[PDB]
Amino acid sequence: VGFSEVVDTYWLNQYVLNREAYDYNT
Amino acid sequence: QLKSYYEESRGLERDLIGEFVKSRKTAWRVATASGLFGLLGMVCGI
Repeated sequence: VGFSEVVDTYWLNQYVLNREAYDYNT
Repeated sequence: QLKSYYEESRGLERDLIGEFVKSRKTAWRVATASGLFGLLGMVCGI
């Protein structure tokens, strides 16, 4: 009774930010 | 009312004192197994 990501998130971030964002200049 | 050839044969061949010795040996062995289960419970609790 008593007994009881770092790398992928970077790429996912950079992908979404660049994909969704927009600036004529960049 | 023996009612059994096998019972009479076993009663002849069986040694009473040795039977008692074996019975007590089994009793102590079972008690040791019980102590083992108890110690296992203690370890599981800890």
